[PDB]
Amino acid sequence: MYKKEYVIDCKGHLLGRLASLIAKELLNGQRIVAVRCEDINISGSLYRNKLKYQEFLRLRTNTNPKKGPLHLREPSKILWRCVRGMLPHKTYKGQLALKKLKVCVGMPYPYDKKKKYVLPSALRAFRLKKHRRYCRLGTLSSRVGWNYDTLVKKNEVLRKQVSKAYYKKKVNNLNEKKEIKTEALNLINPEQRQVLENFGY
Amino acid sequence: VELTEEELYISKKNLLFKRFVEPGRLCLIEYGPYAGKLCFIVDIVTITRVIVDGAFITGVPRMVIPLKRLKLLKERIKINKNCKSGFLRKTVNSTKVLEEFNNSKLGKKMIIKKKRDEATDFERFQVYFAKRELKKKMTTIKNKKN
Amino acid sequence: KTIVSTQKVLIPEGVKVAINARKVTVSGKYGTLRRSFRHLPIDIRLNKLKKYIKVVMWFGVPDSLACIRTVCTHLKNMFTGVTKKFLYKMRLVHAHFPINSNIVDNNTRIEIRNYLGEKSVRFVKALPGVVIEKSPNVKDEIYVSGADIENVSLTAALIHQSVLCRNKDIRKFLDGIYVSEVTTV
Amino acid sequence: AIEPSLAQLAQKYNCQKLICRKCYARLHPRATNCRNKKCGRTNQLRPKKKL
Amino acid sequence: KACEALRRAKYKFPGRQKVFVSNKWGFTPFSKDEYQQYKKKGRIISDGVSCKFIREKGPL
Amino acid sequence: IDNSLNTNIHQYHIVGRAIPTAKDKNPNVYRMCIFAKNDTNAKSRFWYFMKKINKLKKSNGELLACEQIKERFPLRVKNYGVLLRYDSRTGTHNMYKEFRDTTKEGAIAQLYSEMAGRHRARASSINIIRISEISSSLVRRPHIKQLLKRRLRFPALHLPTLQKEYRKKFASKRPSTYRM
RNA sequence: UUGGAUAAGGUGCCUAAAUAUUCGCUCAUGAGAUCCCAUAAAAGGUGUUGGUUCAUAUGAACUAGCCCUGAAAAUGGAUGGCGCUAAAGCGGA
Ligand SMILES: O[C@H](c1cc(C(F)(F)F)nc2c(C(F)(F)F)cccc12)[C@@H]1CCCCN1
Ligand SMILES: [Mg+2]
Ligand SMILES: [Mg+2]
Ligand SMILES: [Mg+2]
Ligand SMILES: [Mg+2]
Ligand SMILES: [Mg+2]
Repeated sequence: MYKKEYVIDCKGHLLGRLASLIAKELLNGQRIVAVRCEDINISGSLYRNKLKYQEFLRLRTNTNPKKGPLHLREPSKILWRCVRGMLPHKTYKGQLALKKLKVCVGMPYPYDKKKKYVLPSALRAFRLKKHRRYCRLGTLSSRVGWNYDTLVKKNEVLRKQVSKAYYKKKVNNLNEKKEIKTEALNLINPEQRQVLENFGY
Repeated sequence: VELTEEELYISKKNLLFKRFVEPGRLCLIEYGPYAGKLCFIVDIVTITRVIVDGAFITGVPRMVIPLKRLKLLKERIKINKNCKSGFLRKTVNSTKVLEEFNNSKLGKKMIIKKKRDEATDFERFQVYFAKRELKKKMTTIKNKKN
Repeated sequence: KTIVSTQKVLIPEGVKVAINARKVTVSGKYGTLRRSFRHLPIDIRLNKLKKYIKVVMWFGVPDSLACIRTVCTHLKNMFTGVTKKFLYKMRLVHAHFPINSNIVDNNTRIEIRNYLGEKSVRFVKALPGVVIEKSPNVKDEIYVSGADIENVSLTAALIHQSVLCRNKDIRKFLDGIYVSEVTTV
Repeated sequence: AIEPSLAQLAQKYNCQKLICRKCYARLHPRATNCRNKKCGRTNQLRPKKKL
Repeated sequence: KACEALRRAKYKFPGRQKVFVSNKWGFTPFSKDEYQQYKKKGRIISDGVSCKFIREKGPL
Repeated sequence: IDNSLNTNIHQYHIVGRAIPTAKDKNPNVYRMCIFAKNDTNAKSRFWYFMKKINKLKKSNGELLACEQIKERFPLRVKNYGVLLRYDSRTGTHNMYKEFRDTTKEGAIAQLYSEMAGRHRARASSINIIRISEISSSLVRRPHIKQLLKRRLRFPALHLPTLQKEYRKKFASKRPSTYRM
C-alpha cells in the first residue's frame, strides 16, 4: 500500500472480505479505485442475499425517509457503503479515508489503461468451497432494481475486444524484444554475458 | 496382451489431475520452519497428513506434515512403500531427479532467486552494468530495425 | 469422506460427444445438445478411442457421490435424446366438453380451447427445440418430442398446468391432459 | 364420458397421493415424509381421501 | 407393546423421561439369569409379585 | 523441529499405591498408562482414576513410578482403535473410534479434536478406555479401511498456505487453485 | 513519570493484535457468534455428522452434535456495526 493509486479489479472477489481489505489500506493512506464492481460475489445463496437486501430496504426512517438509511442499489454504491461500514467515518481521518476510495461499475476512462490488481485473500475461488451457493452482486442489484446491468455488460464486452486488440500488440512487442535480446546477447562482452546468464536475465 | 496403438492414446490423453500425492512425489514445502525445501512423500498418514523425508541431500528430517503445507512437483521416482531414508537417498541420487528438477522452469527460477538473494553489492552492480550494456545494444538494434 | 468415486457412462454408436470443462456437448441424428455441469466439482473425461465416458469425483461425502450419479444419469439421457427423440405421450381426458387442441407456429405454441367450456384460449409455448404433434393412431393423445429429455418434460408439465382446473373438487372433475407414456421414437 | 383407462390415468395424478397431516401438501402415494420445511419434514402422512 | 405404552404415557409427564427395559426378572431385584439359577437350586420363594430369598440365617 | 505442528500430549506410565498401614502392611500396587499434556497432569489423572475405582486418594497413597513412554517407531503409520467413555449434556456414552496415526499420542490428540468437534465433548468429559494397534484385517471403520488401500493415490486439492512473507494483499495476476 | 512484561479479553475491518497454524462439525426461503446478559420449550425431522445395540451390505431400533421446524406485536434495526460460510460460526488443540 505504498503505491500512488491502487486500482482493484473487483471480479471474482468475495464482497465483505474485499471491503475489509480495502478499508485497512484506506486507513493507512492509500488511494483505492474499486473497478468492475458488477462481478463482486457474495457468499450467501442469491435468494438469501436478495431477502437480506429487502430487509435492509425495509428499515427506513419512520418520520421522514428523505433522511435515514439511503438504500443505494448500484453494486459499486453497495460496495462503497460496505467499505464505509468498516470505517470510523464519523471522525475526520475516517472521512478522509472514505473520500480516498473511489468505486466504479465496469471500467471507465483512466482505469482501463492502469494495471488492475487482485486481492488473493479475498477471492471467491480461494474462500468458498465449490459446493456452496454464491451470488453475483450485479444480478442482486438488478433484482432489487438497478436496470443498467445489461448496458454495463455490453460495455464490458466492448472493452474486452479493445483489450484483446491491445494485448495482441503487446505480445508482438514482447516477442520483438525477446528477439532483439537473443540477437544482442552475442554482441556484448563474454564475461558480462556469462554473468547475465548466471543471474537469470 | 499388448495395446499396439492404444499405448499412444494413453500417453497423450489429457488428465486433469497430474501430480498425485503418493510415494516418491518430489514436493516443495511451503509453510513452516522448512520452506522452499524439497522433500519426498514416504508414507501417507491420513486424508490430510503425510510423512515426508528430505533425503540427506536436503536439510529436512523425516516428519509428518499437513498436505496443505506441500506443493506437489511434476517429479516422481518409483519407491517401495516401506522405503527407509537411506534407500530413498540411494534411489534419488541414482535417478538424478534433483538435477532434473533444477533443469525445470520452476527449479531454475528458484535457483535464480537464491542467487539474487545471496549476491554481493558488487555482483548486483555488475549485473546492472550488463543490463545497461544489453539495453544499449538492444536500443541500437531497434534503431537499425526502424 | 470417500477418496475415489467413479461412474462409467457407455456412449452409443452414432454419437459425437464433446466435453471440455463440464460443458458437455452432444451431436446426434436429431440435433445437438449442450448442457453445462460446472456447478459441481467433477473431472469428467472422454474415451474417444474406445467407447464410454468416465465421471470421477475425488473425496466428498455421500452428497458428492449422489451428484456424480445425477450427472451420469443426465449424460445418459442426453445420449438417448441424441440417438432417438424422446416421445412424451399426453392423453387428454374430458368428462363433458371435448378439448380443442390446435398446433401452430411450426408445431410449437399449442392452443387449448374449450376446456370445461369456458370459451377462452389457453396458450402454452414449447421450449427451445421441441416439436408438439397430434394423434395419428388414436383420437386424443398428443406427442411432445425433441432430443432433450428435460425440455420436452418441461413442456409437458407446462401443458398440464395450462389444462388443470381451479376451485372445484379435483376427485370429481378428472378433466385434463395427462402424461400417459414416457417413451422414445 | 370418461373411458376407464383414461379415468384411471387421471386418478393416478389427481387422487392416488398422500397428504401431510400438518401442512396439507400433496405428496406422492409412497412418501414417508413431508418434504415441506414448515412442518419440519414430518412423518405424519395420511392417504388422500378417496370419496 | 409395554415399551410403546410407556412411551405413550411419557407424552403426558413433564420434563425428560426414558423407557428402559431391565435385565431384572420383574420388580424383584435379581437379574433374569440369576433368578433362573436361584429357581433351579430352590433358594427363592415366590409370594405375590415380590419374592423372598432364603439367606441361610433363621432357625430351623 | 516444528513447534507449530506438535501437540504436547504424551503418554505416561504411572505406578502408585496406598500408604502401608499397620492393619494392611502389604497393599496392592496399581499401574496405568495415562494420556496427558505434562507429567503433573498425568499424575493428577491417575489419582482421579484411583479415586473412581478403588478406595484410594492422593492423600493416603504415594506415587511409586512415573515413566513417560515415547513411541517406539514414531514414523510408522499405524491403525489405532480407541475406546472412550464420554459425558454429554444429556447423559453418558461408551464408544469406539479408529484413528490412523504415527504415534499413540498423536492418535489421542486427533481423538480429542474429533470429540470436541463432532460431539462438542470437552476434554474433561472424556475417559480414554484403551487404545491398541489394530491389524488391517480387523479395521471396522470405513474412513480407515479406505486409507489401507493397496497402491493408494490422490491428487492435492488443498489451497496453498503461503508464508506470511510471500503473502501479499495485492496480487498481479489472479492466482490459480487448479495448480496441476 | 519512562521502559518492560502481562491480566481479563481479544487478534477481518471498525480496533492495538493472526484473513495464524491445526483437526472436526455446521448452509439456515428470518444461521450462529463467548459469564452476569438481555430469553426460548415440550414435541418432531428418510437434513447431515458421529455413535450404541441388534438382526439377516441391506433392514431396524435407538442415541447424541451441529442444523432445520416448532418460533407471532406493534417507529426502522441491531452477534455492538459493517460483514462473515476453505468463517470473521460452533467445539477444540
Ligand atoms: O447487513 C445486511 C446487508 C446490507 C446491505 C446493504 F446495506 F449494503 F444494502 N447489503 C447486504 C448484502 C448485499 F446485498 F450483498 F449487499 C448481502 C447481505 C446482507 C446485506 C442487512 C442489513 C439489515 C439487517 C441485516 N441485513
Ligand atoms: Mg507503562
Ligand atoms: Mg506484550
Ligand atoms: Mg489492526
Ligand atoms: Mg452482506
Ligand atoms: Mg472479531
